[PDB]
Amino acid sequence: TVGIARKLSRDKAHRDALLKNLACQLFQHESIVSTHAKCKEASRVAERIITWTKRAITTSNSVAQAELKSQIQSQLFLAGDNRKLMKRLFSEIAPRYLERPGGYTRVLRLEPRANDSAPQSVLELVDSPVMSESHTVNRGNLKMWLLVKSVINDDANQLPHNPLTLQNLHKVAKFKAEAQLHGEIMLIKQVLLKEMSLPYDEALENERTQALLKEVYSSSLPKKTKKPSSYVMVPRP
Amino acid sequence: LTRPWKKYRDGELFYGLSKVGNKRVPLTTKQGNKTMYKGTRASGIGRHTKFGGYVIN
Amino acid sequence: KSRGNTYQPSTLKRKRTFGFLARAKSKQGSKILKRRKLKGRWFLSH
Amino acid sequence: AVPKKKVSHQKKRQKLYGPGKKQLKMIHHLNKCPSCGHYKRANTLCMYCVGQISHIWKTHTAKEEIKPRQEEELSELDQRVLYPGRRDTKYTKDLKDKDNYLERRVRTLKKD
Amino acid sequence: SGSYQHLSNVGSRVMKRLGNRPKNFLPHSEKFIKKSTPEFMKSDLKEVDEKTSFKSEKEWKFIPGDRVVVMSGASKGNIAVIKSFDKRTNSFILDENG
Amino acid sequence: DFMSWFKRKKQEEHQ
Amino acid sequence: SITIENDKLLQQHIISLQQPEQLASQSLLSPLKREIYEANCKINGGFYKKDTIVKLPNSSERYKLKLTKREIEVLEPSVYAQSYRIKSSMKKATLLLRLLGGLDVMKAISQCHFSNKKIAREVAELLQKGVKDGQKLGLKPEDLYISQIWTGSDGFWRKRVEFKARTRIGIISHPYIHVRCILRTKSVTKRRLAYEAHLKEQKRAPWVQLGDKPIRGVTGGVYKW
RNA sequence: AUAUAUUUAUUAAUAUAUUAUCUAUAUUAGUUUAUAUUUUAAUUAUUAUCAUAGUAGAU
RNA sequence: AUCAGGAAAAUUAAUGUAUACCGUAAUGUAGACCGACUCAGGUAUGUAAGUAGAGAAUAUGAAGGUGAAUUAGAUAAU
RNA sequence: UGCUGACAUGAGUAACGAAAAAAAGGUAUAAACCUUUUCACCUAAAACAUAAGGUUUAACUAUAAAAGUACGGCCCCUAA
RNA sequence: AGUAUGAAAAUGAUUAUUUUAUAAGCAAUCAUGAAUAUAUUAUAUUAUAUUAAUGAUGUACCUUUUGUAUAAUGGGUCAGC
Ligand SMILES: [Mg+2]
Ligand SMILES: [Mg+2]
Ligand SMILES: [Mg+2]
Ligand SMILES: [Mg+2]
Ligand SMILES: [Mg+2]
Ligand SMILES: [Mg+2]
Ligand SMILES: [Mg+2]
Ligand SMILES: [Mg+2]
Ligand SMILES: [Mg+2]
Ligand SMILES: [Mg+2]
Ligand SMILES: [Mg+2]
Ligand SMILES: [Mg+2]
Ligand SMILES: [Mg+2]
Ligand SMILES: [Mg+2]
Ligand SMILES: [Mg+2]
Ligand SMILES: [Mg+2]
Ligand SMILES: [Mg+2]
Ligand SMILES: [Mg+2]
Ligand SMILES: [Mg+2]
Ligand SMILES: [Mg+2]
Ligand SMILES: [Mg+2]
Ligand SMILES: [Mg+2]
Ligand SMILES: [Mg+2]
Ligand SMILES: [Mg+2]
Ligand SMILES: [Mg+2]
Ligand SMILES: [Mg+2]
Ligand SMILES: [Mg+2]
Ligand SMILES: [Mg+2]
Ligand SMILES: [Mg+2]
Ligand SMILES: [Mg+2]
Ligand SMILES: [Mg+2]
Ligand SMILES: [Mg+2]
Ligand SMILES: [Mg+2]
Ligand SMILES: [Mg+2]
Ligand SMILES: [Mg+2]
Repeated sequence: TVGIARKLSRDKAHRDALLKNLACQLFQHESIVSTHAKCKEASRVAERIITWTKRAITTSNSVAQAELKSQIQSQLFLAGDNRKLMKRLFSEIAPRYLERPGGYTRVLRLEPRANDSAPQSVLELVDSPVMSESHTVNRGNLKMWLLVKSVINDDANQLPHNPLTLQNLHKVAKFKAEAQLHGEIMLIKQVLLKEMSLPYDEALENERTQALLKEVYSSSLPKKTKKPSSYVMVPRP
Repeated sequence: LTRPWKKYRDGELFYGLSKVGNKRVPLTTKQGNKTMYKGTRASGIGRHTKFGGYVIN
Repeated sequence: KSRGNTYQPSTLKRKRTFGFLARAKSKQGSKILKRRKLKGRWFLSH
Repeated sequence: AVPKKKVSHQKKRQKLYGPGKKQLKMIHHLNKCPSCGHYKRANTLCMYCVGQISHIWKTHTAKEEIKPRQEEELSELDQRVLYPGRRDTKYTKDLKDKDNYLERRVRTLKKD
Repeated sequence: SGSYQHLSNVGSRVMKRLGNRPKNFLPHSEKFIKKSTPEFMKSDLKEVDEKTSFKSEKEWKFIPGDRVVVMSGASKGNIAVIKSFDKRTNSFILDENG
Repeated sequence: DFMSWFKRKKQEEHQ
Repeated sequence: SITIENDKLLQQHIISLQQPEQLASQSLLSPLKREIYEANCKINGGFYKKDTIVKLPNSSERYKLKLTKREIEVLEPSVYAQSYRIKSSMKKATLLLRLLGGLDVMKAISQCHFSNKKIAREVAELLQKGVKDGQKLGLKPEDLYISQIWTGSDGFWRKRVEFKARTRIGIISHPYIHVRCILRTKSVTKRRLAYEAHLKEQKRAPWVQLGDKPIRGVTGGVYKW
């Protein structure tokens, strides 16, 4: 009873219902904002649910599939705006992670709220679709939006991209294809540039994104040079 | 929060300005048991009936 | 039990016992009204 | 219990401002937001940029408002004869006056 | 300002007390009234009451529409026509030359 | 007063 | 259309009902004394010094200005900022005003931006207003620093009664304060202070091992050696 | 029953998707039910909340 | 059954009735009354879904109403 | 243990008074206000309809609508 | 509870000079170094003022008592009465 999870100053029933609701809302939307502790707990619950559904799709054992489906139902409030959440999970959310080994969510910190200085955070799902059936932006992928904004900023300032920016791009690209990542980056550039009131040149941005993704997906071991390494690794005498 | 622009206890009442005051002011139509009837000098027209009605003169 | 709630409002009794007529229709109440007038009070009775 | 003598200015000031745990700490852990060169907290996101992305999401996913046809095709004279004006009490007046009890967040400085 | 006060005469005692303030405490109310009005609204003269207001032509030594000379001021020596009375400070209001 | 001056100036302009 | 800022006559009316926007040296000195002081500061590197015969331009007369330290402090560039009626306590304001001791204004603004305390918003607004004020006065914001910052009760605190249990009583006061600041320049004040500290250091007497320590005590009217 | 697409010079079977398993009369005054009548107004698998953690056997 | 159970203002005929005045909001096991407080106290009536029961007990809760001038963490001794 | 007024110390301490709440949006303004959905709590009540009382506190100034048959008072009649 | 003025004290924050992190008690007096400030006869080997190096001495004040530092009474401070 001590050491398993945070109590959050709530009874067992109220804590469990709180986490159920947080997970259901994170699935219904794509990114939500709440206190850091609640974000972490809901992250645990949501990742466990996604793992169960992935298993339900992958296994061939009917008993296991049925029991896993029942458990997934057990950890949800299938009512109101979330009545078809089961279908949404098995059709859209679960397939996105058929090859990712965990880490389906992410918690990004935010400055505390002014009223009570309670730490805040964004709980978000990794690799969410950016376009809808009609090619318009959807909610979520705040990390991708911020990465593309950083890329635009560097391009406007005429400075090379930072190692951390490139590393984050590599992390996203690991589970995505060149062309689809290119298309997402182009749409995000279009929207962000229109918002920031900077000119959008389709050919120039095509070229810039192509160069960026070539660098991401290519292989080149020399990362400039490291320090002369004032310690030597000589063997024992 | 009764008023979203006052987050802390400062002395403002639920409603009004003062909870107390003079109670020796004259009464009016809205105050009193159901039996209380003060009137507005608007009907000296006719006669009440032995049953409860009213006949206009 | 708890105390403090000794005043139980009722306009009927308030007027019958502390009203203006309740004092103007007697020797003693008339004297109360006259004394309050002499002191210059604004409000003589309920 | 109860204090036995009034505490001196010396004692009160040294008790409050003396120890270093009671003193506010200079915030060293600030750095530059990659999306905009402004100040931000280390291992933290930038509120201007987060809010900008959220605003984009709002503008692109807002649900169309509901404007009933019978009302949107209603004349001004009929609107006046059916839905006349009214006087707002002090509570609702103050409630509507919103810029006197709600603060928007303040932009940080450009780190150079 | 929703009051209905313009339809009835209620609180006669209180209204009379406010309207018959003692003359020796008048500066107390004068201060708040002055400091609670804009510059383009206020005047540098003392408001008067009925018992001393000029109510007849003989009291009003001058009547609007007659030329007059102004002295003891910034416009000393200027000739102007009093455009109207004041009826609040027993004063005159001149034309643009005043 | 300022009220009267403003009113008569409006009327003068209209005339 | 026309706005308050656009209305030029209105701003001159405002500055007529208050004092002109100018520095202490320009507002408090006669023209000749101003010229002498400015020339002295220019020859001396940007700040006054006790004894320097100054040469006035386009004239052959020389001067030697003499001032008190109060004059020295008051004549150097500085900007004075005051806050409005803030709902807080002096004990609460001091917690942050002791952090914003002598920092550069930009650094202090950042600290107020990233502080957790409600007073920080108002203090940052005051500091930004002071930076704008110094820019109007002719000062570069990169040079300003917080020479002084303090808090004082704003007065007319409202008292209310608190009704404890068992007939017991208390009195609750709702305090309002104000925060005021004096910002100075690193190119005048700090350089002058460094000069003075250097002079004091050069004046400091050396330590002699067998020093001529005075023989303390009265003589007594007889030779003890 | 709605919405998009057809098997003839509203619309039948499909691809599905969304919503619902109601109401209303009689059985001597009123409330409940029960059954008739009216209507499309359903009977299997999982799940949850509340009852001291609702309860008992483990861990 | 005994505990032996209020007071008070009279019908047919013929004409007749243009129908005065006042209450009506909301609160009313309460932040809207009595308690020095937006106080776990005091405060009069009727209805108070269904299932289950002897029951107005107890469990649930269909409609309704509500979730509070303190919040977020942490959960040492006590 | 004088009276009144101002200001201190305790001290930025104790407390903030039975309580389930969470997202999205109004709003790149919100723990505290409003809306939607999820979750809970009272349910022979924390619901509905009233009496008494009261700084009209209400869905408000453009404001609480009576010939009577379930409309009370007023009026006739009387008890203490 | 008139108006105007208000460097009156108690009280709060900040700055400046000086002393203070191996020293113990009515917080003051005397003795005595040192730093700083002012000084239009500092001619100086000067004067004055501020300041817990260091040394010695020092058991708050009223009341009431034979007798009180008394752990006997009264006083949080200041302004007015
Ligand atoms: Mg807590
Ligand atoms: Mg669990
Ligand atoms: Mg009351
Ligand atoms: Mg009533
Ligand atoms: Mg009492
Ligand atoms: Mg009696
Ligand atoms: Mg004052
Ligand atoms: Mg209490
Ligand atoms: Mg106090
Ligand atoms: Mg329950
Ligand atoms: Mg339970
Ligand atoms: Mg009523
Ligand atoms: Mg009603
Ligand atoms: Mg009491
Ligand atoms: Mg209560
Ligand atoms: Mg029950
Ligand atoms: Mg319900
Ligand atoms: Mg209610
Ligand atoms: Mg509470
Ligand atoms: Mg605890
Ligand atoms: Mg303590
Ligand atoms: Mg403590
Ligand atoms: Mg506490
Ligand atoms: Mg919000
Ligand atoms: Mg019950
Ligand atoms: Mg029941
Ligand atoms: Mg009700
Ligand atoms: Mg009637
Ligand atoms: Mg030492
Ligand atoms: Mg000691
Ligand atoms: Mg004795
Ligand atoms: Mg002795
Ligand atoms: Mg002692
Ligand atoms: Mg004693
Ligand atoms: Mg004592």
